[PDB]
Amino acid sequence: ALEEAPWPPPEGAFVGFVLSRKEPMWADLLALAAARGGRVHRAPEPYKALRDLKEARGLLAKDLSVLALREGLGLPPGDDPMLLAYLLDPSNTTPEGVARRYGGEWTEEAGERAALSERLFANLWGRLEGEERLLWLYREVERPLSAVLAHMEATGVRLDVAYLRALSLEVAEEIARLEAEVFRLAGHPFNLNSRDQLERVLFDELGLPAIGKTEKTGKRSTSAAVLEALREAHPIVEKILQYRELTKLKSTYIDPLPDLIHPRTGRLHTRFNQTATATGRLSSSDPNLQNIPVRTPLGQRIRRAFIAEEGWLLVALDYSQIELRVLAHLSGDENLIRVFQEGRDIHTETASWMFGVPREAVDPLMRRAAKTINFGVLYGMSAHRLSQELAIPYEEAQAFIERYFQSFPKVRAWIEKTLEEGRRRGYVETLFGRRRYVPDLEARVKSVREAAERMAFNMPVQGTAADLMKLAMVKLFPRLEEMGARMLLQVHDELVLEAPKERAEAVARLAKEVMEGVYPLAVPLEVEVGIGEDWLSAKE
DNA sequence: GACCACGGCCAC
DNA sequence: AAACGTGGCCGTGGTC
Ligand SMILES: Nc1nc2c(ncn2[C@H]2C[C@H](O)[C@@H](COP(=O)(O)NP(=O)(O)OP(=O)(O)O)O2)c(=O)[nH]1
Ligand SMILES: [Mg+2]
Ligand SMILES: [Mg+2]
Ligand SMILES: [Mn+2]
Ligand SMILES: [Mn+2]
Repeated sequence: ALEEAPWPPPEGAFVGFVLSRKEPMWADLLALAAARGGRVHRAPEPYKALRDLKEARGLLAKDLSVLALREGLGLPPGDDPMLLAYLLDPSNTTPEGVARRYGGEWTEEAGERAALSERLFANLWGRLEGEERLLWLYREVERPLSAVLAHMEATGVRLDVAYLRALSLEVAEEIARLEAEVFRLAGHPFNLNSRDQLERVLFDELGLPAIGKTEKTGKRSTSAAVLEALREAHPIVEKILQYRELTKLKSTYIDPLPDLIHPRTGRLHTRFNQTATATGRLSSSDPNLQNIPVRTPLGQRIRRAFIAEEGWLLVALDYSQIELRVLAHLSGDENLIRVFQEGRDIHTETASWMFGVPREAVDPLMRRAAKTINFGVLYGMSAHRLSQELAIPYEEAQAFIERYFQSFPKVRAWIEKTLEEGRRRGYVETLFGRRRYVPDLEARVKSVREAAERMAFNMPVQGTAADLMKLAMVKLFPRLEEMGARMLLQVHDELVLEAPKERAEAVARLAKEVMEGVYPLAVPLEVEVGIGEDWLSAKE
């Protein structure tokens, strides 16, 4: 089809490339090609050939930009059909699916990938004609954001390896104590990591009551929520829960992360996936640095391992009560607007009530648990579940849900308005017009339809918060480059920056103002900021 | 070795 | 587990 032409391609050509593995910071570049003008250009040696491109345009452009940055090359990502497709329909998450849907096949050959990129861009650009709000999201948020994310991925974050190595040995001994006690109490050994074997021990051998079932297979559940209901029914349960806490943290964070330090940077590199969620959030993988522990004492020790370069400090910025502020703007509830114009904190107020203590007496943990309650109730938690979570009667949980919504009466009205337009249109949208298609709003099975409803009216709130965070990153990044600071991590409504010590205070003030003023709403956005040598100390 | 489904659980 | 939502990683179990 396309005519074979010699490398290098003309400027503006679409790129195709093949990696030895999905992670750009770790991949060998196996092949590189470009397409334009009815021609395909295949690079004889892909690494040297990278130097000839001025921009990465095509499928997965950010990934190639990250690998280019790793090699010390300034190759910014530009147009990417994945971003066009993701804005049309966020279920467009993979190149295999986007190709099949919009006019090609995702193969394992760079030249074909280049040609595909060119063809898909033409077609998806056609599909977005007249979709001015989606085009605004593309031009003003997603396309420039991909350059920011590429820099973040290639920079990475420093980890106190030696500290985590020592911690692993300590936690191993504590796990053995717990495992040995569980085996003694069971009367025999078994694989405590096997929920099938544990199910048999707890409910058949020890005759404990089984209060819940698993979704797909209908086994008697051994989840923490079920075990919590049995803490006093048998001493083994407590040991199991402690075993699970420690093995989760050791197997997921303590042991794996030190092995992922990159040999050239000496740092840890995540991937920020831009077309991965139904709501417009980013995701993080390989490793996921958006679920680093924070709750328990051991979790906090793990978070302390994330440190600044010597002579630098971390700056952590996190939006206050962000989805409740977004809800206030979307719904227009005067009571909820007044809450934020008055400086009130709904998480602290729920915590004080939950634990029966003055606001002053609430600590960050109790507040973070009240946060779960406030959003749980908002997005549809049942009184049955709430009464279990809070250890109160069904009747008192029922009453809490009623007063919650009676306090902000326009919220329920906004919920039902959102679902009505989602039924008529087939999608719901954020403040900026990002869409999520929810066909099951018309489902004839109530449980399916009602699950769809909770997904559907969550998306405008969570997605607007994501749009705002993304726009803030796009605005903030060039200001940080000017000041010699780095953007390292995003955790949905939070940024972790790295700044020279002498500039950390100025960077913190600037980043806070950029984030708070990203897009004025009917309520102020407030950002909490901290500075410290480690991630835990920077969020205090 | 790989793949996947599942339960389970960490964070936002 | 349960009528909160959004993700990704773990080990197990089954399979190729
Ligand atoms: N549905 C749901 N959404 C959640 C949950 N946890 C977080 N989110 C969503 C809604 C949250 O607004 C958003 C960011 O989460 P945080 O920064 O941890 N909490 P926030 O910003 O509310 O309070 P502050 O920062 O003052 O402590 O993620 C949850 O349990 N459920
Ligand atoms: Mg210890
Ligand atoms: Mg799953
Ligand atoms: Mn927040
Ligand atoms: Mn946060």
